[PDB]
Amino acid sequence: VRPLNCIVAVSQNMGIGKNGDLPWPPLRNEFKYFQRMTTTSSVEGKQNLVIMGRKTWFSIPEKNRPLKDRINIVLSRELKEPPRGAHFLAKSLDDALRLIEQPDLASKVDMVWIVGGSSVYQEAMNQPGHLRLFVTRIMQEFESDTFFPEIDLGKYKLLPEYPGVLSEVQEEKGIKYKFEVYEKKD
Ligand SMILES: NC(=O)C1=CN([C@@H]2O[C@H](COP(=O)(O)OP(=O)(O)OC[C@H]3O[C@@H](n4cnc5c(N)ncnc54)[C@H](OP(=O)(O)O)[C@@H]3O)[C@@H](O)[C@H]2O)C=CC1
Repeated sequence: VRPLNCIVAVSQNMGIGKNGDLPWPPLRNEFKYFQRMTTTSSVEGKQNLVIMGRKTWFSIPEKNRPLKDRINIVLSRELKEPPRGAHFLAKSLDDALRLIEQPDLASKVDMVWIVGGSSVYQEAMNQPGHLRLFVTRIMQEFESDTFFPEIDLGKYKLLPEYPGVLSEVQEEKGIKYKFEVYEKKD
């Protein structure tokens, strides 16, 4: 609940979005990794938490909202009530992070995951303190509207391994990809 974990999939040209959806066709195996990582808490009786922007929330198929077995927080400056299905609404990343640390939620929340979109990764990456980036490198170029912020290797250490994360190149529908974990301490 203290370290912030961002999870994203990025094309070779650092693309993450096109026209409000993903630049590539659905990678269901990639999705399963996102589901496993964001859902699997380290403690029985606690759930992980996902924070996402308003556009990303509404870009999730309604039949798949909220993201199951995670506490879902949506960021929005204009909505006044949480979207239907969402557990909480926050008007700022700071508000959301302050909320998560409340004692009311201590025996309820384990890991915190930022899950999109562009604008939220940007602001999460502006935070001081402990950040992880779970980055799926999609090993191909795709036409993109939006881009993941630069990953400064002076700031983020590329971990050689991470528990529960396989390092081999994967392939789905002719599209190769691999899982990486970066960490910025303090
Ligand atoms: N490649 C990947 O792994 C992923 C890609 N995506 C992609 O992300 C792209 C879109 O990103 P983006 O346009 O930034 O949309 P977002 O999903 O981040 O939604 C943006 C909205 O979130 C709210 N918001 C953002 N930051 C803050 C904050 N600091 N405090 C309070 N509210 C905030 C605002 O809502 P409001 O306007 O209501 O005030 C803002 O307009 C899409 O292409 C989508 O496909 C999404 C998830 C994962």
